[PDB]
Amino acid sequence: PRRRVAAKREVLADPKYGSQILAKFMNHVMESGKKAVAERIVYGALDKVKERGKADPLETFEKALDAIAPLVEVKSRRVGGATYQVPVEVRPSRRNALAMRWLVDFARKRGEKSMALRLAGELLDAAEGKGAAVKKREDVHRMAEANKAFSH
Amino acid sequence: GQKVHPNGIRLGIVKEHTSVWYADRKNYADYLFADLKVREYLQDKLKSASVSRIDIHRPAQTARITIHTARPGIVIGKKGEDVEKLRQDLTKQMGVPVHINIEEIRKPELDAMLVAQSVAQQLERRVMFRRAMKRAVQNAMRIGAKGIKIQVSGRLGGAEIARTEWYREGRVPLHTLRADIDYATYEAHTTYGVIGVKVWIFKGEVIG
Amino acid sequence: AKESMKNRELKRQLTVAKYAKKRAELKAIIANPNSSAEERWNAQVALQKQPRDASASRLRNRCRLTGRPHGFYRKFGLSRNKLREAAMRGDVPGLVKASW
RNA sequence: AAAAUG
RNA sequence: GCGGGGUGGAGCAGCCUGGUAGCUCGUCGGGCUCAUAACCCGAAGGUCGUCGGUUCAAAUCCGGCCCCCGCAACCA
RNA sequence: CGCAAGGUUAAAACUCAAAUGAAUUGACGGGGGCCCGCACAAGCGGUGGAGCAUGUGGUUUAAUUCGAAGCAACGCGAAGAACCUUACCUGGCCUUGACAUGCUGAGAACUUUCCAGAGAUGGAUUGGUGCCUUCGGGAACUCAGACACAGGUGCUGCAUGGCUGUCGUCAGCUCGUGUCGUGAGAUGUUGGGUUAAGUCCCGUAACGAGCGCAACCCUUGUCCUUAGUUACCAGCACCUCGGGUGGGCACUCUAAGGAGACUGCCGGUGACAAACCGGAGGAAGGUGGGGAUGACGUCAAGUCAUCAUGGCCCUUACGGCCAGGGCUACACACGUGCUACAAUGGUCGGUACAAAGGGUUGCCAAGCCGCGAGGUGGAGCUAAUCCCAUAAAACCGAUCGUAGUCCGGAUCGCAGUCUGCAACUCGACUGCGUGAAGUCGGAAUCGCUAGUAAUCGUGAAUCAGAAUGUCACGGUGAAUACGUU
Ligand SMILES: [Mg+2]
Ligand SMILES: [Mg+2]
Ligand SMILES: [Mg+2]
Ligand SMILES: [Mg+2]
Ligand SMILES: [Mg+2]
Ligand SMILES: [Mg+2]
Ligand SMILES: [Mg+2]
Ligand SMILES: [Mg+2]
Ligand SMILES: [Mg+2]
Ligand SMILES: [Mg+2]
Ligand SMILES: [Mg+2]
Ligand SMILES: [Mg+2]
Ligand SMILES: [Mg+2]
Ligand SMILES: [Mg+2]
Ligand SMILES: [Mg+2]
Ligand SMILES: [Mg+2]
Ligand SMILES: [Mg+2]
Ligand SMILES: [Mg+2]
Ligand SMILES: [Mg+2]
Ligand SMILES: [Mg+2]
Ligand SMILES: [Mg+2]
Ligand SMILES: [Mg+2]
Repeated sequence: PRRRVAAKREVLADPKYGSQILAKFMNHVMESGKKAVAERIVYGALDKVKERGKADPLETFEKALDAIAPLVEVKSRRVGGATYQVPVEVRPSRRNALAMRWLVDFARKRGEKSMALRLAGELLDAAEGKGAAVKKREDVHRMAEANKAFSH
Repeated sequence: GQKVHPNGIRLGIVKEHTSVWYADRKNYADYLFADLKVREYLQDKLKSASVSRIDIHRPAQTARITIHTARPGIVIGKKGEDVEKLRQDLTKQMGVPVHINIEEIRKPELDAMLVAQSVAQQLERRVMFRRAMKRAVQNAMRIGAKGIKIQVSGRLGGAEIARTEWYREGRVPLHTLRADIDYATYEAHTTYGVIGVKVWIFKGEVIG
Repeated sequence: AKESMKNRELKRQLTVAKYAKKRAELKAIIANPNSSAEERWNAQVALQKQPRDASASRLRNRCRLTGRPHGFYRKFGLSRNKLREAAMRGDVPGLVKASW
């Protein structure tokens, strides 16, 4: 917006865990206002993570997002006759949004019985990085060096 | 663009309805039909008299009509041989009995309907429209009338192309709801068609 | 809204209203479970005796000033494009513009 | 960076 | 008689080295535009000249035939 | 004259009513500079692919009746085409006529229970001869004749009124007096800031004003006063444990009147101005949220078919009445929608919470009979009192295990319910069975910034019946905005 007066609302309504990132992930996985459905699906996924993963699931969650967040992002700018791309450092707030969106959209595309164990599967895969979300993250990362020439 | 009717937008705020009563699911349509028929009939018959406001009230199974006219002499002739025939005819139309009260209005040139009718009947007699506009505006502004606008549209004169003219003087704020803007429209039938006349009159502010 | 057409719907109004009782009795006897097939059939014949121009389905209500077949409001008696004209003048009691 | 005509 | 070939309506790939027929222009329909032209996107339309043989299997390998050429040549 | 290219001097016929210079207002520019808007960008969900609904173009037909045509036509006039609606076709039937006034004659309307006719219509048909009387007569109603007429949804929206769309809810558009210029014109209305705003401040040959902007109106969010039935139940008691009962004016609520929000207070910036950026308090803070409100004008924009109206046109018809048919046709194309392609799902069991509204030519309960749409029944209600009326998504447990399937429902066969004189053309639902395309959709294209998108259900108008359409109400409830190339 040209005016830049649009402030942001603050949401923090963690039911039991009392965290922050969890609720934003809730909103990301919430579809068509099905908040309770998102509750039960993500909590079943986290239960599977907790039974599979020895440690608590929240630090595993944040470590998984640590391996999906892209450090730099490429963005096309047209020089006026040619279609270029420019690498830029990602906004610190934007990193979490990209992390959450990528993780959800990649957990959606597994194809197994439900997306609770899909979310668990990519949560453990992203915990060190053998998933597909990390594949897209590293591809986008390497595009920056592929286009480091312009940068400025 | 188009403008909302200034009388309708001010209904309840500063203007008053011309038919005040109550009815239910059955008699409501009949009452509206009777009111419209009586109003058109009264206007058509007492066209010669300068009749402006026909107020209708309905107490229990009765009807009361009040007439705002600048000329009460014609209706009230030689001690009541006119209004009684009218009472009888209206009772022929209105099933319930009627009641008539002729109300005389001072300053006819401050009433939008009368000004519109006079301008229209002048244009019917092949008079130049600009002279009529100026005379009406000046007559209105001699007394009170913190603003007045008059608009006339059609084939002015005898030209075979229509146009609109209007003259204003004073202030006529149509976007202020406090202001009681009296408004009227009328049609003048000539040999070359129809001429539309619109009158806006601004009286003053209503405070508190 | 030809005046002949208004006349021929008003005459339909009279024709519908002028029986007003044989329809009710015949249809009630027909719908009565215990009336025998003979009183079914004679009632059918009786219903088919009278002119078709007697039912309420044939009766299309119209504006009382213009007779426009479309755009009707049965709370009032006026059409779409006369109700507004009468309302802006304040003739219709207790009618204003709504915002809420 | 493209863009002729009514 | 030398050399080359034959496939959508027209013109080229696919042969070679065996199993997969695509591309261009056209026709049709739709996009873009205030509208037209240009431009973009879909769809139909080719069992591959024919016969036989090889080959597990052929548009593809070999021959018979037919046609097309470049043909020298022929040219009332 | 010149080597050549060519140079220099220099006409006329014919043809047009102009060609031209400078300046002014607007418009425009692949000129420039500031600013704004879901305009991009950042996101979410779609259309274009499939099936069906609905409108339009084209073709056919006896007719597929008219109108609307970029944005600003295409779920549009139409808030309801089986007959009617209806304006079209076929056929039948009338001529001062279905309707108004003016002349003459006969008489009541009404009720006549029949016949022929698809029906308009034509012919019998018991009954009454009326009301009031200057008792002479007269009004009203039905029919017959005669003219002046009546009639038209017939053409002209490029002759009109009225009404409406659009630029655009963008911030502009003008006038008086004064001054400048020979004049068209210009200043006011430019400039520095600031604002959502031609809003405000300061300057300033301008000084003032009008229509716009803002405000007054409606609604939503806090509290107070009055109010307590049909609405409410904190306390007391009874209770058959239902505010059910006695009872109360506590509360919620309902509806009238008021208070409150005004950059008001504090800090900083600011030309010590307008204003901006913070803070406290406060339910609400910077026009709090939404609505109504649409300037001067533009598009010879739309409407003669809602209405009215200047002309023109037909009068045995382009005017009327009646039966059927069509507007729902069908090699195709386009717009707007509904349902899906599934596992954040489909089935089974019981389960909790809405708002709004309509109902005495009406709603239609209880009970009983039907798997079922429904039928008998008759209660209560002119309604905060009775009915419509059981919300749904949501939550818990069980099952299906990703398969064109316990998905998806088109299509079709058989048998039914209901309104309607009548469901073939051509209605809505119900029962059994059959079970398609569809594996998330190319070029291209759309909507949306907070109770918003998305998703779930409910109600009203039109209406005998007919809604995936229109209008309206609540449940759950996000992501994103660094920025103006
Ligand atoms: Mg007419
Ligand atoms: Mg009907
Ligand atoms: Mg050309
Ligand atoms: Mg094309
Ligand atoms: Mg410019
Ligand atoms: Mg975008
Ligand atoms: Mg489609
Ligand atoms: Mg299509
Ligand atoms: Mg049409
Ligand atoms: Mg629409
Ligand atoms: Mg026009
Ligand atoms: Mg007009
Ligand atoms: Mg001078
Ligand atoms: Mg100026
Ligand atoms: Mg200006
Ligand atoms: Mg101002
Ligand atoms: Mg305002
Ligand atoms: Mg504050
Ligand atoms: Mg036009
Ligand atoms: Mg018919
Ligand atoms: Mg139609
Ligand atoms: Mg199923």
